[PDB]
Amino acid sequence: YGNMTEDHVMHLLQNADPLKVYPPLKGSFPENLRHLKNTMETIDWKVFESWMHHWLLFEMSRHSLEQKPTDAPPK
Amino acid sequence: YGNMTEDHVMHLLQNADPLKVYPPLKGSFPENLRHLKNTMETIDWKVFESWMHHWLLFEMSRHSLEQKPTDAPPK
Amino acid sequence: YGNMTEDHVMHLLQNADPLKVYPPLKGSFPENLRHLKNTMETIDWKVFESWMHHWLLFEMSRHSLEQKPTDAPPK
Repeated sequence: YGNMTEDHVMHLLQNADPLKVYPPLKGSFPENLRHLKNTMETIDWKVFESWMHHWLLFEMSRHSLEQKPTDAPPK
Repeated sequence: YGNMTEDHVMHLLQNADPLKVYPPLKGSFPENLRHLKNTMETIDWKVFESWMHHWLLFEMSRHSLEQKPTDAPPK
Repeated sequence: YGNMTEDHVMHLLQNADPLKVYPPLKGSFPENLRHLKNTMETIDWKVFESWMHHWLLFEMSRHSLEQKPTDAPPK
């Protein structure tokens, strides 16, 4: 679905909750994450980290592509 | 990984919890979201909104592609 | 953004929290999920399932592509 969704998802969050913020993470993703962490609510970061962790598992669990080979035959 | 995952993720949610639902969001994404919100548990929506917010940060923080230029030289 | 993000997101989780783990879900996604579930904290799984459920809604709500046709005319 490409993008054009964060502004539509952000707005869906900017109207459902007046406390939803998305600070400009202009740094890099590891800065943008530590910034959201060092900036957003530590607890929203707690949850965001868990969101990234779930995001991580999911992608890992659903990474059927990357699969190491093994031993087909017995000997 | 394309799609073919929501039915496999939905099933992973339809078996782990008998209270997991995914109402037909036939409207548009902003209707589908307000529907999940106006339909799903406000608290599941609270969490979903936070999920969209985390989903949003992540994508924003990890959006190394979109980067505004600046001033390389001092003068 | 392709991938090269789970290791950067995992690290963002491996430094923010010393209890963040991502067990090798070498099985399939439905095994990797039931493994994270049967392995990770049931409560982290509770949240991960909710993360997959939110991940699911979002993708479904934002699936403007898949749209069944209807009746344009009245008769």
